[PDB]
Amino acid sequence: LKAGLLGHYQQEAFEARKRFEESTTYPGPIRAATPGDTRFYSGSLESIL
Amino acid sequence: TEWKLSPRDIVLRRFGQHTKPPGKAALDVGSMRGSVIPFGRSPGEQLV
Amino acid sequence: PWWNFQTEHRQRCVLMYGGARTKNTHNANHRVFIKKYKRNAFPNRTRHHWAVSMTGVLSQRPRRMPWPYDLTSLIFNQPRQGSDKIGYVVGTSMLKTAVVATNHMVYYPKFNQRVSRTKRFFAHDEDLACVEGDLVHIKQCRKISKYKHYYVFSILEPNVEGRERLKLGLKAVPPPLFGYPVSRRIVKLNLTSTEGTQEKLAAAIQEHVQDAYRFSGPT
Amino acid sequence: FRGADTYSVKYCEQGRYEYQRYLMINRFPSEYKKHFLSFLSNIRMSSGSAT
Amino acid sequence: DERPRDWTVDEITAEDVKRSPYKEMEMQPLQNLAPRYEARPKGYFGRTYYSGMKQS
Amino acid sequence: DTEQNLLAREQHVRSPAYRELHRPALTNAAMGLYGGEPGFEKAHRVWVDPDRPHIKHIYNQTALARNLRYARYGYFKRDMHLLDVDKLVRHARLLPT
Amino acid sequence: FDTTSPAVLAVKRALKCRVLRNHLLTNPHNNIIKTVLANTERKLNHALRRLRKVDFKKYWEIIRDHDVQDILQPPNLVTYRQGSYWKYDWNAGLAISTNLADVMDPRGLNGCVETGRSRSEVARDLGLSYTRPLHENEKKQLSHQAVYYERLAKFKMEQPEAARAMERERFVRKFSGMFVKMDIRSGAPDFPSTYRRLLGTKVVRWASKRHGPN
Repeated sequence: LKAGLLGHYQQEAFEARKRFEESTTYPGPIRAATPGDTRFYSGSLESIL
Repeated sequence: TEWKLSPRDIVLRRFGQHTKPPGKAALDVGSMRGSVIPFGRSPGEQLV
Repeated sequence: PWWNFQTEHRQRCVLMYGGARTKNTHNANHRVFIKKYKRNAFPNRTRHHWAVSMTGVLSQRPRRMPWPYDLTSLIFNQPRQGSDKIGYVVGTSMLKTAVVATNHMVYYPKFNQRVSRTKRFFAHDEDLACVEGDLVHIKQCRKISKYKHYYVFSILEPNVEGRERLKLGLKAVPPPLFGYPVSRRIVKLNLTSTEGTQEKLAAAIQEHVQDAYRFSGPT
Repeated sequence: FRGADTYSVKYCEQGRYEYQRYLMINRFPSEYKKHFLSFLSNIRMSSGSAT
Repeated sequence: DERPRDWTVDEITAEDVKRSPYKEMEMQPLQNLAPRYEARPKGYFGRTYYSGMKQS
Repeated sequence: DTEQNLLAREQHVRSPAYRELHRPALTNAAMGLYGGEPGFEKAHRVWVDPDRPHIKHIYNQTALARNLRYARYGYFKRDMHLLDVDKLVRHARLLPT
Repeated sequence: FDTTSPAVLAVKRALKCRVLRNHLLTNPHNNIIKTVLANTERKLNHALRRLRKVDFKKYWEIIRDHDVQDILQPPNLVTYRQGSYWKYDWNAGLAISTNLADVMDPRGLNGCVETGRSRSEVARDLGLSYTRPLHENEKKQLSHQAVYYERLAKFKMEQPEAARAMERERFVRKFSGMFVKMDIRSGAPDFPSTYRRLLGTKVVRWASKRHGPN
């Protein structure tokens, strides 16, 4: 992709994010669910052992 | 009111829709046969 | 004195092989091309070889090289080259496999310019959420299939119009009317009645017979 | 050729390990797990006649 | 006894455990493994360290 | 009334002249060698039906196999006795009044 | 006093294209109107393609109301195959235009950097469902997986004298094979691509060395 349009996009990445935190109202802290396991480890294939 | 436009006649260019090509705006690498130096090969040339 | 990198490479070659390089490798040899086939009868359909073709991947002219300075190196801090990529979803005809077109930069030092080439990858999405038109961020992983070693790490921008067209029961992207042809011969569309197809077949087979008559040459 | 060539005074007045910049070497989390398990196994080696 | 003595939800069981998991210690010395050092140098092999081929 | 017009089309499709006329392109192993022989270095002329095509993407935008210019009205003026005017109104370019 | 909104500019370009097409219908020999229509359709495509990104509701209303659903389609497959049709959204500055909080739930659209989970696994651990509306063939692909398993299990239970012979001849074909030893050649993912110098003079099984994007 065109890299020269990156930094202005960063301004949009600022100007949306600051728009987000002032738009919505956070009701409360949602409890943290436990993370599962990913099947996309790097490297070669492991064994079933 | 109505839009009777059909995109098939736009894409397939019915009624002979002609777009004028740009003037030598190809900009490919295979046709270039010269080494590009900053300020060119001869930067300041005076016609006397 | 500050020695260059070629001194270090020569030191590596000396410590590996015992010596740097045997001399007299140029020899100014006259490489002559001797043709055998007829004038326009080379045994190939696309590329007809009639001169000395150079052999080499990275040591040919005009010289290319990978250009590591692009959008991906500016955004992602990568453990190795090609680990994280950002591209667009172009095909979802396969199950759990999104076709992602990504771009990279190749540098020409003779013309001093970088060009954007395109590589297509097969990525993996388990829940089938990638729609054609999504700006996605894919990452390297293990071998999943014969051509799947990437997976969709994040959907940076979803195609809203594609999802709304899929809600309407239509295709996500309307299919293109142009594409790849089937031959170099001009594919003429035949529009005839149900009774006038035999004479059209006779004209087509006669045209094929004349194309076979072109083997005879003169007279 | 370069029979009398001197270098800067900064090269012989510097302290040790002051040229190393802070580099954030990121890697895969599976590689994080592999290297952490390898270092934890190398630390927990029993002291015999080989360790 | 088809159920192992240390059966949790994550299904990681030892075959030679021979002890309740509440009795065994948390961390102990590993006598089955072997300490191994790096034997393959990446870029530096010899006389003068110019760059060391750190990008590799 | 429409079942006869459907069944005549379905019998015209399964006719041997229609299946011989709309054959796919011959492969390089069907034509012959790797090339050099005139007339057998390419495939033969491929004819497609615009309503029931046996290829995807009838038209293309390549440099040499470019065929959008050959789909306009005038190339079908060669055979107007055998022509079907329904497909001519539906599938042609630069049609007059 | 507003005339330059994208929803206004798009319908202005579309009305202009309708006027030029209606002029070319009654008079097809006007060669200037051909070029003006070919330029106005490209400008209409640009206006509608920016309207799709900056205000999707008005764009969808314009698409639904005037019976033009496929007015934004890629012309060529070969250019669409390389993502050049979707590169228009990046090159025009429209990639971050859609608000994610008003359309989807953005919690299951981002993968976990810490655990390395995918985009789907984070939504799986949150109990969220991100799945596009499937077609009939995509539901047939996911519904017919159990039917063949019940068929093969019913064949194994119901005809043992044939299933035993089939499994025996399959094991004889598997065991007596030449390349059954696990090696680097047998462990390669793409054998005609990695070992391509054998496909001409030694191996006649694969007639080509390229089958995928690699």
